[PDB]
Amino acid sequence: RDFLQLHRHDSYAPPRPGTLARWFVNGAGYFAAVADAILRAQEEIFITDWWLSPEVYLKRPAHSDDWRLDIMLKRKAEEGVRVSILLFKEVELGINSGYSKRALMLLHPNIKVMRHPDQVTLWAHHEKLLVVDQVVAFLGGLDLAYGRWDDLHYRLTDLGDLSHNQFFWLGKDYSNLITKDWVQLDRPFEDFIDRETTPRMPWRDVGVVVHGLPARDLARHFIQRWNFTKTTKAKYKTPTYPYLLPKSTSTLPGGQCTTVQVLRSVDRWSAGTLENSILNAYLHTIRESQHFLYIENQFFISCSDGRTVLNKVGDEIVDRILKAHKQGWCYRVYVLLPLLPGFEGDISTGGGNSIQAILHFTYRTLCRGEYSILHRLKAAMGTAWRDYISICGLRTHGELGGHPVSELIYIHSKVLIADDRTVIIGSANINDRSLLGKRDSELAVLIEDTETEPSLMNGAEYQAGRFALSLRKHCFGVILGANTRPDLDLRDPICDDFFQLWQDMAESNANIYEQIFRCLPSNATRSLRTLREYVAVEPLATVSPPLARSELTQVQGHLVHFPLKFLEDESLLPPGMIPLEVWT
Ligand SMILES: C[C@@H](CN1CCC2(CC1)C(=O)NCN2c1cccc(F)c1)NC(=O)c1ccc(Br)cc1
Repeated sequence: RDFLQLHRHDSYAPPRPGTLARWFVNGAGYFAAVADAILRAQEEIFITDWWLSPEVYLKRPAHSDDWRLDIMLKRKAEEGVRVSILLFKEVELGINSGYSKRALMLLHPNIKVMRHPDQVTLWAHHEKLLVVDQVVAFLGGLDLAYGRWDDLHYRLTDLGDLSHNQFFWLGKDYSNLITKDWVQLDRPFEDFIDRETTPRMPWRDVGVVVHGLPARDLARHFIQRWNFTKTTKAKYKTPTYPYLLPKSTSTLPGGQCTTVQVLRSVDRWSAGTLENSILNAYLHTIRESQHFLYIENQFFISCSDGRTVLNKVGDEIVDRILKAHKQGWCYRVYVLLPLLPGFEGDISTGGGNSIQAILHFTYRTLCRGEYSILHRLKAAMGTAWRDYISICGLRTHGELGGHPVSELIYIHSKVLIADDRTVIIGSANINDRSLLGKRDSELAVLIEDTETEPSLMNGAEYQAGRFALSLRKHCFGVILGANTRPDLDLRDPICDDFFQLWQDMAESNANIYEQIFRCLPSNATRSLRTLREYVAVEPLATVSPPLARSELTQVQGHLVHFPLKFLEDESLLPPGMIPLEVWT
């Protein structure tokens, strides 16, 4: 179909039936498939990134320069492939887009990088994209950047010429984002945290590859941004940055046949035009969902008040739950969030003001004030709200220094699954910054199944979609620990037995982690003053590692309940002249 008019959900691109699409959970498979695709490139590679680490290794463990992103692009450029890269130009964050740019363009003249914007603004280019020959396109939450590679093992430690290398995360790739922010990125092979005393923060994310027509659509977005960016400053207007043009006619890993629609958030400042089709697709999927929602997102800032927060995603969730309760439907909403925002902050002091600002708007959405999801649900249905929504996070544990250590798994995914039939995957967080269009630029794909699998839904036979069911089962299996308990029935995602098991695990795990590590966040610290005395106590993990180790044997999976009462007696907003909407 055409691009002369707008389409479903007011998107620039129509839905593409018969699209091969494959989802990825965690960075390990995404970066491997990116590496394989780069190797087979014949003409063009398009890349957009919020952050691009040139020296990141795409396959692990590294034994040579092969599979290192910069080396792979240099090799393809030497065969005549044109690499075009759109990088976010941060306000000197410490991501050093200048080093990424200078390093990539030093490699070969066939690699061209533009940065945007030049003008001062609060907003960023957030989309993550890699397109090969305008026929294969990767998108999702994963930047080609440090800290993103991980796998189901979610290793907390990495203790062991690279021919005999055993580290999975070399140098700057080994990090704990909450402990300390990245420094000295022009020294990629230098550690910046103590590998022997400070555990990794595991990184969880979701990506996707699409083939055919939706890859053309994503390439067309890149081309518009590329040619628009050309007009943004004199240096880029010169012929050394060629105009790009989309392929039009006659449009490989292992994907699933689905209907895929590309979606994006863009504005005048970020592109030629206004669009917020990710938001529209989010709302419509919630409105039309019939059985359950699974939401895994880095942020959860919503519930409009007309002033500070504007998007209506939370309101749609509330309306669906209120309707399910009114009609007597079995309906479940699963919300998976990172236990703490991804900023550098000593949580034992209370967290930085960035952490506190996000928590304010997160808790305003979840359970605090007249607009919160739980307050409107509680008002209508009392304690029955627990039958309809579950808010959880992830945590794991390991061993370091001869005693157990624990850290949350950072949920960076931006995925929604509905009814085991529909999936949204992209870069768009659930907040005003990602969804309004006017602010950050974002990408997403709407994936609707056309092929089905026999499954269950509240005890009844149910034809689930192949792409959506496999993703949801893979998420559920890793999160709840299905490897260790092969008796788990993950066919039915909404029946009482399974929903109870989900909540029971969340409560059981959260209690053990709190008993062993006294980890934050926690329901046991309702104010900063009780927080100050609470952290002055040495946890059992270090008091008696053997006793700690024994009790940790009862943890199943990584699922922990998201503590809704952490610091609930504090205002949490910082005082001051900064607009509050920087964080929303
Ligand atoms: C989890 C992350 C943080 N999130 C990034 C993505 C974030 C929100 C914050 C988003 O979700 N949208 C826009 N945005 C953002 C961020 C910073 C400036 C800006 F202008 C926009 N930490 C790291 O990966 C990270 C990497 C390098 C450095 Br140094 C610092 C952090």
